Amino acid sequence: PLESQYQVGPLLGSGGFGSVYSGIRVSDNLPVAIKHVEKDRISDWGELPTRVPMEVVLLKKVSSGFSGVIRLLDWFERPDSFVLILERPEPVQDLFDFITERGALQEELARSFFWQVLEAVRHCHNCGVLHRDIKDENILIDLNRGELKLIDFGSGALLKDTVYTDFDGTRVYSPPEWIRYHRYHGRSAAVWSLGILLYDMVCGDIPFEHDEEIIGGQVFFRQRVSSECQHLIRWCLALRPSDRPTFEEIQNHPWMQDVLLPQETAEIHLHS
Amino acid sequence: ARKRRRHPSG
Ligand SMILES: CN1CCC2(CC1)NC(=O)c1c(c3ccc(Cl)c(Cl)c3n1C)[C@H]2C#N
Ligand SMILES: [Cl-]
Repeated sequence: PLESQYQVGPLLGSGGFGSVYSGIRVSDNLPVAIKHVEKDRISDWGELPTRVPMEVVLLKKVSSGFSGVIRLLDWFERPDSFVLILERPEPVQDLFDFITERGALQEELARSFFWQVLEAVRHCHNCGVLHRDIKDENILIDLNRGELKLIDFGSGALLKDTVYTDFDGTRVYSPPEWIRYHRYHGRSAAVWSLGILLYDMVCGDIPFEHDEEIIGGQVFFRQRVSSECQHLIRWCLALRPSDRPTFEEIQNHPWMQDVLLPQETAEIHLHS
Repeated sequence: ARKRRRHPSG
């Protein structure tokens, strides 16, 4: 019974998806996020060996001791919603607010964060899950441990090697082949979203707001960014999907070398 | 001066 096992606290956020609350598991005081998804807004459904939101299927597939992805601890069905119990880092800030408040991140910080996102996305792909909404809003920073967690699998799909013709993630992080043709492959589209994210980190906002900018193929840098970092970004943002790097190519890129450990990242950049 | 905004996932 849901209402017995968790103490609900303050609303943490809401939007199209539904609403999420701070909570604590009564059983042992573990911090949790309690996410309410309305059935009316669930577009994609999966099957547990039960009919659940695809989000629940994807979350279960990526569920593990690896911290890089949010863990689903439990879930419940109600008449008009599903309630998902997610583990909650404490203290936490999402990467959107962190960039808003701090501005453009030092490259050493951006490198540590971006590497950790790469590792988390690799984890998803290797678990057969495509996220489809990689953005700063969907990344939490454990501000004490300096560990990042990918959240929000509500636009995700099972990973496949053929084209996707559906998309409900964030348009400004979506690739030019989606804008032009309503078609993309999963991995190359993920790399584009990663390019947007890296630019966001080192410049303090995303490069593109408009469809014409997304398809235009020009990346103007508004901050001083190293040549090596600009190169990586522009490679991730190649207009031709097959010109974009693999995850291996990204992590082998010279700009990605000598990454900080998460605990060093907290010590140098987060503890204040 | 330039406005940074969240963007809706849909
Ligand atoms: C666009 N994304 C953002 C994450 C999303 C769902 C929508 N919204 C959040 O507000 C949010 C989410 C969170 C998930 C876990 C934890 Cl620990 C926290 Cl603090 C979360 N927050 C603040 C997401 C949901 N629901
Ligand atoms: Cl989430």
